[PDB]
Amino acid sequence: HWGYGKHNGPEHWHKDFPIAKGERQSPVDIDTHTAKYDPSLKPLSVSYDQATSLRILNNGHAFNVEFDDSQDKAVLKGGPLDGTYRLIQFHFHWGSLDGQGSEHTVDKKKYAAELHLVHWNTKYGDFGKAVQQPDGLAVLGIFLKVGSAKPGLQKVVDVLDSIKTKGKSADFTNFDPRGLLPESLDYWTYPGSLTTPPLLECVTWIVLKEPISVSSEQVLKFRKLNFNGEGEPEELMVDNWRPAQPLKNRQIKASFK
Ligand SMILES: NS(=O)(=O)c1ccc(CCO)cc1
Ligand SMILES: [Zn+2]
Repeated sequence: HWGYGKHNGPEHWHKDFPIAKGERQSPVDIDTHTAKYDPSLKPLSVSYDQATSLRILNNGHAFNVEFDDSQDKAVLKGGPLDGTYRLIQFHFHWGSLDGQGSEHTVDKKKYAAELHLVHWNTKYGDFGKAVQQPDGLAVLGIFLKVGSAKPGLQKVVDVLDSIKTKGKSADFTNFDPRGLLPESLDYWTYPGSLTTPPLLECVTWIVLKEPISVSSEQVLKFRKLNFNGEGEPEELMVDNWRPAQPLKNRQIKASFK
């Protein structure tokens, strides 16, 4: 029953998910002046060449592009990570207007949207077990700004008409998530949480410094989705982001000087 409305949004979540007020909640503001370069960070390895996308689903909160994670087909390694993390899905958070939509902020700047590529630590065997561990997940976050179109996003944009409402899904095979990345893999990293209920504190966040550009037309199509199910009163799927949470006892590290 949680959502992003006045009556079920981020201010209400703690009543059913008390970890909402926990010690390593996400997202956070990334103060670039306070973040410190970490020479101990290993190079980041995004290995998506054998990725097998399967399906796209409107879950009433966002839309997920789901992958076959039964083998090491698309994995994230290196950086702050120990071991291998397998891609299970990606999704976005976005705003009603171009000036808001991201979950993380950079020196308080909000981007139009934010892409989350979600991975689980293979040493735990399955996603469900991984979310019971402090190092169970790694989410690669990428900011979206409005400018030129992102060609690798267009296939996603064009399928959205078929998953307008909650519970709808469509085939989404043969999609290459490499087309959603910027040129640079420079990043910030910190320990955090899922940004939606259940808000579990299992995530190593890796947030890329370089945003991708998407066109106004592309993001406008995100905003035509519905939070509601078919037949129900239309509630546009917009502003599905949690604001920045207290940093508490955490340091954000940078991979770059
Ligand atoms: N927004 S997020 O990437 O922290 C996130 C990833 C995965 C889940 C589990 C429910 O699909 C919840 C939130
Ligand atoms: Zn997310």
